[PDB]
Amino acid sequence: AYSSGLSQNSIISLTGNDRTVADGTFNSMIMPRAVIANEREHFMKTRIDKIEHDLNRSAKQEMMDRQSLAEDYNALNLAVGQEIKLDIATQHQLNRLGSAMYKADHERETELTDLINRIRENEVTVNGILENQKAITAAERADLLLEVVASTAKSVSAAGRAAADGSGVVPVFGPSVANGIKVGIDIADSVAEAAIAVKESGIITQLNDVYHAFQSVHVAPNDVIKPAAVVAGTSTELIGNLQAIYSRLRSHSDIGFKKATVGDVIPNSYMIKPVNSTEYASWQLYVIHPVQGSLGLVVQLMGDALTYNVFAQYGNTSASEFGKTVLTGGATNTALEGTKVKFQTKVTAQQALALTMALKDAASMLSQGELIGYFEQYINLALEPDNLSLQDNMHKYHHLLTSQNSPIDWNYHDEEMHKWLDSRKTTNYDAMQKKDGTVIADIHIPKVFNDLRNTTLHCKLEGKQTIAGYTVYEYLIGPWAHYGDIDYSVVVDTLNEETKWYCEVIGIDGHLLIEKSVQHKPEKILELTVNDSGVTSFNGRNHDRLKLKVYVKDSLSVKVFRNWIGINAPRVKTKMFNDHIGVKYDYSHFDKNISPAHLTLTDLGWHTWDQYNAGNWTNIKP
Amino acid sequence: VADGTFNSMIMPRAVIANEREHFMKTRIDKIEHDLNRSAKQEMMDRQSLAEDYNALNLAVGQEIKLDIATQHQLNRLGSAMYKADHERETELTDLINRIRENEVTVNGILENQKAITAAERADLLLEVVASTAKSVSAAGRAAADGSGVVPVFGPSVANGIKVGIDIADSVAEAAIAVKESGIITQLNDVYHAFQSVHVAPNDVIKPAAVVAGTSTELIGNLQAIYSRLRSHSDIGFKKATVGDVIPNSYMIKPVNSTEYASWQLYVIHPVQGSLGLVVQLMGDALTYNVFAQYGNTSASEFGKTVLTGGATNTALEGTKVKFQTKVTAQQALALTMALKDAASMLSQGELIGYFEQYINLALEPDNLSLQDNMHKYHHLLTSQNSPIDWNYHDEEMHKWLDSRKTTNYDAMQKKDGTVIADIHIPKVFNDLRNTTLHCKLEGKQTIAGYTVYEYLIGPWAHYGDIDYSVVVDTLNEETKWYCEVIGIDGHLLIEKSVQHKPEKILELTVNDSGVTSFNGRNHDRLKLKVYVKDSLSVKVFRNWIGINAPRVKTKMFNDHIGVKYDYSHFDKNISPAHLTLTDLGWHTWDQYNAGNWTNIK
Amino acid sequence: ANRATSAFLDNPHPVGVNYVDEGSRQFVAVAELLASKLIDSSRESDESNSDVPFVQAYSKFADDNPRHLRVKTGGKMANALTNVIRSYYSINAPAIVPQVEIDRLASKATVSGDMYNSYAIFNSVPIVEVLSPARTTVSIVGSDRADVTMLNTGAGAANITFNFGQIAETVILKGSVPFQLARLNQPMPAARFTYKLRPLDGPFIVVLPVGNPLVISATAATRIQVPLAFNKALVESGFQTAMNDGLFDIQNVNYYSSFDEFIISQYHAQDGINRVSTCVILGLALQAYDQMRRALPV
Amino acid sequence: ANRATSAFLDNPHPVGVNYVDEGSRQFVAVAELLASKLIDSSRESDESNSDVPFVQAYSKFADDNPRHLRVKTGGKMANALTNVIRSYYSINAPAIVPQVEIDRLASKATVSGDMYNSYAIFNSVPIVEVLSPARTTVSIVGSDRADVTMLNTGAGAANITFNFGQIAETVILKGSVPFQLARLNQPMPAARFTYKLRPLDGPFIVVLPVGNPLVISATAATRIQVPLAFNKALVESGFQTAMNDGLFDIQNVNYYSSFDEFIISQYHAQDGINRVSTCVILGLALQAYDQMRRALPVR
Repeated sequence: AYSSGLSQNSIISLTGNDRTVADGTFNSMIMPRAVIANEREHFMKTRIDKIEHDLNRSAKQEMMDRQSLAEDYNALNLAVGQEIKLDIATQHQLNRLGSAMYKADHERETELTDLINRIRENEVTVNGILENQKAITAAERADLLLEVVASTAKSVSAAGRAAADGSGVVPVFGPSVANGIKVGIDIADSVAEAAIAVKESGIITQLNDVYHAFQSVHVAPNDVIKPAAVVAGTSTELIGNLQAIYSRLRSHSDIGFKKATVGDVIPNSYMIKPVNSTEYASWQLYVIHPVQGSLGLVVQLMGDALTYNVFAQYGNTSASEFGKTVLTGGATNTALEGTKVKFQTKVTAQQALALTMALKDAASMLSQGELIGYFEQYINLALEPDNLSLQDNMHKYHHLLTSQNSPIDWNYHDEEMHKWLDSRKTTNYDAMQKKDGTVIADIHIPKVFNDLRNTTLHCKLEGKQTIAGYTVYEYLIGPWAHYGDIDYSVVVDTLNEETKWYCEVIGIDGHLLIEKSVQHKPEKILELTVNDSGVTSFNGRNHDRLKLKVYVKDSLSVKVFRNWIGINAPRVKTKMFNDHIGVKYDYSHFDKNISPAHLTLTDLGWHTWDQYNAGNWTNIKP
Repeated sequence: VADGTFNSMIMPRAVIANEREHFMKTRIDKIEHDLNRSAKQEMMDRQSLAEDYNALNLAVGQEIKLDIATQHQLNRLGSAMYKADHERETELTDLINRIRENEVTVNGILENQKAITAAERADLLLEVVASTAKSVSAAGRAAADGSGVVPVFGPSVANGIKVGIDIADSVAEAAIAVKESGIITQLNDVYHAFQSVHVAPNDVIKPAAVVAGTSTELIGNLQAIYSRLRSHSDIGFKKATVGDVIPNSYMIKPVNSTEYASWQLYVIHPVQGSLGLVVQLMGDALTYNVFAQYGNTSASEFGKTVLTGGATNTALEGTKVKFQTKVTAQQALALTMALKDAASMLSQGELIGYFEQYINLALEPDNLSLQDNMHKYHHLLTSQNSPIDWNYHDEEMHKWLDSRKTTNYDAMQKKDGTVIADIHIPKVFNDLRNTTLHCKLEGKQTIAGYTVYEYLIGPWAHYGDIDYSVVVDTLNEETKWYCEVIGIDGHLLIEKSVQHKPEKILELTVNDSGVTSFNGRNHDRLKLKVYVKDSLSVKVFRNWIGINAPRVKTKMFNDHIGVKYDYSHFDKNISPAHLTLTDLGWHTWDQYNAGNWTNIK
Repeated sequence: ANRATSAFLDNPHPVGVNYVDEGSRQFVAVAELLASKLIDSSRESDESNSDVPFVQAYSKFADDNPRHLRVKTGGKMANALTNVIRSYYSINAPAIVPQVEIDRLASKATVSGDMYNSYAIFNSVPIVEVLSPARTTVSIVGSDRADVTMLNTGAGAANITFNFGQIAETVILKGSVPFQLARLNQPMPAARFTYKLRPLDGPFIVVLPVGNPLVISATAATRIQVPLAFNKALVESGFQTAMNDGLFDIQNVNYYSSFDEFIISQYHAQDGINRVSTCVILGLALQAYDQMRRALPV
Repeated sequence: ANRATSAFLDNPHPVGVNYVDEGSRQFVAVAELLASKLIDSSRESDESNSDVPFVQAYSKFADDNPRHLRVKTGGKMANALTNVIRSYYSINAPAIVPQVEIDRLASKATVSGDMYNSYAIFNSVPIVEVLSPARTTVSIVGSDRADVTMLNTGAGAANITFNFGQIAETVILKGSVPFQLARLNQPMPAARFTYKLRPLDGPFIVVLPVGNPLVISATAATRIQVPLAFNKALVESGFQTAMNDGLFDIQNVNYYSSFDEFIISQYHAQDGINRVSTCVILGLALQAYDQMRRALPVR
């Protein structure tokens, strides 16, 4: 019952006017398939994700690295109320999901800054593309854009995105990280220290159920650039739309982690199909519960009609998994009787909603099989529809749902979902305190774990750039979704007995070069205080993010620890497109490097750019 | 009678046009590459390799510094390609040995049985010779595949490397150091469009034994085919060396394909080869054109056409879908000839499905008549009566690439300094077998606590002076490792004790024909075996005395038939734990007793 | 910006307004019919080796029997036909033929003066304006076939807007190399050699890539209502004869290479429909002039 | 090496395959004959005081008596001629006229269906390809008179190859300044202004001196068999009218500036011998269309 009124291109179907493909043709070979309903496809698609997860992250390595990680966390002298202990099984599990999930989100932001940096460098020609090629598809417009900026990962197709994907951005596979963990041990009303040690070794049944239904979604900038360019008068508006999308994505990532730590089971996304499907009488029903989201989607396909309902994921505490419907596209029946097939979505709620709007507006042109295949492929595989006109339509709806004039607003729903989550944390903690005691309850529902950005998390860094023997590890400080005081610590472990490792922090003007020599233990590097707008004053200038670079010799690993002084820091209001174009920062200097081999004693400290000549950002002008 | 459901279930599927079918493949190749070669391991071992290369005494202008980003990226690509190619040659030499052992039974099979298919004949031959691999199907080849033979994946190698470092008007030492750490945007684009192909000897035996009637003919055909493959691989590495962005294959399909009027265009651009293929499918008619990848002075990528099969319109308008071929130009041409001949009795789906599957997944069609014709055409294209004169095209590709290297460097030397150009376009990375490279040997044979690492010396596509050296890393502080070089007359045993440092073993000279004189006898290849207790890594290094050693002409069928070299002696081993001082030297087989190649007796 | 125009469409002089009544149109039609019979009689006279058929035709045309010593100009009909051609061209040419003379000559044959009962296709291509950005050179050459040469010296591709007027029915553009053309705010299509356009659609944008020059050949076709006796081949010959004979030598008048250019240029002007109506009558007069002069050279 | 081609010679669309039998050829010839008589009858009636000649002519053509307050369309013969013209131009155009109706109309007059009685000369110059070296630039402009502008920016003289195909009979080359031209493996003659060539002789090599650009004007003559009633002036006029009237508006068809270009393009494609036969019948149909529509104009 929603009339967007957005202009949509006409879609030409592969099936034709008969609305059914001819047997043994080229069209029938290139038609979309149903990857969820077919067991052979779904059983497989689980196997590849498991192989991808175990290849990049090994359970044996993660078990071994537990002891060293605990020692590093202990050496971070946190307060008595904010201490994180990894000898507790529940805390260790939450750290594993948090560290993996944060690393993928951190890598995405690093690429976004580079793409923004590249766009600003070629601002003159990017403007020419936007105005001149007004009448063109989003994919074609983007393909021109990434070609002219001379940026890495030029390919925009799904195969190209998969090929040029880092090891850290692989989505986390929930069931893999929940393997071999003891669950459900009983102490039988014993408070002795030996019994308490046993109780901390295991986890509760709920946490195992939460882990088996978890799957992270991380969105690449090259996919994000398509909905931004559908309406882009200038390059600045292109940049603003990039920030609006990713700020919303980061907000949803924090909510997803909070769902694991609250103390309740996450519902599973599933599809209902008839027991014995009859030709020309079949119906499909899809219920999507995005773990990284504040809203859900229910899509029903009955014949040639498509109906959807967007429902709140908070407040459904009365014998139902669905809250109030915030947006109605028709009538959806969730009481349909049929077989129950579960799946994990690889797209966010806005993306799935964007496609179902386009599918509804193109239901008459497309066939029933095309609607099923295009929807299932996108939801389960993150594969964009092959129909170029349909794909361009979906990115127009993606822009509308993200822009300020969206039919549904997200700041209101994200705020409520936060309120619902921490209220449930108190209720679950209070109930468990009464039933079994405070000592056991603290073991199973830690207070320190609040959000992806609130919690004190560590992020390993991989380095591939070597400057005269010094490996370079880059960590992007910020942006932040909270205000308060934050600390950053750098841990360096090398093969040599004595080490000489340096750090460098790049701001808008000038950079700060420091030297430390303590290894195998955390070293505190930088302090920040960020205000209500998420902006920090660094050496007299307003910044949103900073660049951190570590230079080492014969390094094996470098880890960065972040923590807030106060537990559960408040959240800044989520940024939008209007406030992103209101103020303009510069990140061009983040690519500047230094050579520690040629560093002298006098170059250390905080030096502005004008103290150096053109190039040679390591040695000082005499 | 049948309902017709099973026929549609076994029909070939389009693996390029289907976007679901392209995503799935790309993931598996990426997973396969990462499992066997890890980015973390290669990056961490960079320092160890750099010290190994420097410790080899190389004159100025002929030494490589992996401290340079471009030099390091070129080396890992070179080492991966060389290792896969080298492993195939050892497999081929073993297969030739088994055939020569049972020449009587092989001759009977080649003569008596001729009505069976090529696959059936190969299976009978493999069973008789008792080869290690006895499966000719696609699944069997995939199952019996070593770690090193996995094709290299382009984007995986180029992932996470700094691109576009800007220093302005600075000659300072620190600015030079930061400049060397990055890589140019051109090399990143080349690596994103690079995929390697290394064919197995089991796949080659079907073309080799489809018309052969004698064991000598079968062996000669096998050698002739692999001579072409190695030359094509050498061209592939040189293409990334020069400062040019390589073209990559694509398929053009209609924007809104119609049910009854649909056309497909395939443009294959084999990175390992001097020629390309253009195939058009309109209706039931297939038209192909073989063009030359060299030349291309104009904006169009295609050069002059060297073989015609119809009229192909490369200016068609439609969607462009990009892919990397897993087959050589000869294999692609072999199939497109058979499909053209059998276009009448095959449907549209079979024509597209069979073509796409072979190009993208190296899958032979299930049709028996199609397979037999394909291998008959494959033999013709690699024989002396081929419609394509290969030696002319590979030679012309070499001259074109060297010319491009000179003009690309000279163009840069004007735009920036000599030092900037050198670090971006090295002159020491000309050709795969010309360059100095290393081979990370693996060993699964242990004789009395000594792990055996085998290495194939040659064959040589260049002439001059060559040097070979070993680097041995062992957990023990003091060890004694031996190197044995096996020829026809006898073997040569040397003993060393130095560790964690390259050590030259063999000084060899090879003439124009590509044949060396090892202790008074002409040899075309030698076997090097290294024995070490509790070894962790053994690497063999090769280098030519002069930079860019001149080429040796590729050998055809008659060249291989004329000269016959025995390879049976490569099988025997020695036991270093039972060695004696008097047994350490160059000795011949008539000195040793029967069966004990360790003690002189 | 820089604007370019076709040479023949610039400054059309006003046409005469005198001999446009029903009687005058009858006189022009009668002259065409009688002159055609005269040229047919001359051919028959030569074939039969007798001057009798020509004498009968000349007497009807000239209202006097031909005489050997005289020069056979054509009589009063030739003089009247010559003066109306002068008056039709320009408004400054005086009308010296009395209306009583026109009516008398109109009664020699019974024909309808309907000048709008048929049609003729004219091939002059109207290019009202070509607007080009800076650092681009555009030259227009030709009237029957307009070749437009464009050279781009700027950094990027340029957008050249073509305006073919609202009068032409169809226009066909063929380029030396493939190019892309589209209307205002339509998506540009792929490069294509030949385009067929209806000028009423609106201004057309041509994207000009940087490099070798692009030449576009323009051919048009427009429909003008004419009498059924109209013959384009005869009119073109008559136009050259009248121009060569000094019938169009009036001050403040514009000259054209062909009658096709004259009628089309007079049609892309103020009061174009009324101007064309007079031009059609002039064409029929020139058709009679061509036939009568070839039979009776002077 | 760059290639240059004539604009009108590209991608000739397939022509219709229906209405090409002997019975259909008679109908077109009858329509042309009856259309001409309609024009002469209208002129005769206009010059007289009676409408009887036009009444008889229109009644024969349209099968109904003319009437005041009626549009005077042309009747069934006009409809058949219009739809037949659409079918000939494109293979995608429908064939809706019954064969019985065509046979009935062909019985109105007695004429032979000979489409090969005589010949006509078509003046479009086919330049299939011009092959030039890398330093030079070549631009081909024109269809009836082809002007090729040749510029040599290199150090030395260049050699450019002209290929006029094998269909045309004679080609006359005239240059702005005297130039040199000779066949393959033949000595170059002295520089002269004009050359006469037989396109079957082979590709022609022209020496391009370094300096001012050289422009070569080419005119060619081709002979195509046509019926004796063929009139080029009427065919060309009818070609423009049908294009204006939208009879050639159909999907995936190339457009041509004149009938000369249309017939030469189909002649140079594969199965050109078979295609020109249909084009000639369409040419005679366009001749009838011009006479019939000029006699009876409609909106």
